[PDB]
Amino acid sequence: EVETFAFQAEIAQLMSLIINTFYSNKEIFLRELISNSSDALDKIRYESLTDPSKLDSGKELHINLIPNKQDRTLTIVDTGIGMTKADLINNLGTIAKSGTKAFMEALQAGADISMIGQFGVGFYSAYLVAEKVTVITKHNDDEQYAWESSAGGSFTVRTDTGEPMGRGTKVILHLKEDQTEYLEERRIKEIVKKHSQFIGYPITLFVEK
Ligand SMILES: CN1CCN(S(=O)(=O)c2ccccc2-c2ccc3nc(N)nc(C(=O)N4Cc5ccccc5C4)c3c2)CC1
Repeated sequence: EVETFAFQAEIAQLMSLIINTFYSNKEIFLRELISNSSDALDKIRYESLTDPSKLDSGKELHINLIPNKQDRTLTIVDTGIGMTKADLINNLGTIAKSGTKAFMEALQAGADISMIGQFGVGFYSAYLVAEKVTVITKHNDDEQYAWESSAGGSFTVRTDTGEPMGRGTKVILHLKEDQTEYLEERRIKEIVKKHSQFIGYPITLFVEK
């Protein structure tokens, strides 16, 4: 049902440094997940040019940001390309490996954490604000999958037999107790305007009631 896997040692190291380093500019995680979402949105927009059948699983290309005070989650939804089980288990780790090691070196050298994006590993910035990250994803040529990790060296991958999303990805951030500021409407807006005002898809913030 659920499979557990170790992260690439370097991604594990990176994650450990994200959690155990005193860094007050935690807001960067949102620019990174939106930029990832945008990248994944570009991929499907492009694949669809060659083959328009790739939008049968959803024609709209957008990012939604959903804060939820009750569950204390900030969910970043996108209708991008989404991930295969292969991407979740093998590809993502392998493609992050070199960027992770460069980032590790940059940090020891003196580089700021905000620099993580430039090494293609901005996703793991989620762990500055999240105690657990749950990613639901669905790619046209694969089933829906739930990827979950609270760091500590491992992640789990399972078929998500919940509500089907069509195509795309939800990164569900189980925010730390001290990091609920990212659930505030005015705060999400501030970060989006300041960091990623140049994303070529509509970013809708869902107002909680
Ligand atoms: C810098 N990144 C370069 C690569 N991509 S990509 O081109 O889309 C891509 C190319 C190959 C294989 C897959 C993807 C792909 C597709 C859709 C994606 N959608 C979202 N929302 N996020 C990501 C993402 O980067 N991560 C990182 C990560 C790490 C652990 C667990 C989960 C995740 C999710 C996505 C990645 C995203 C931008």
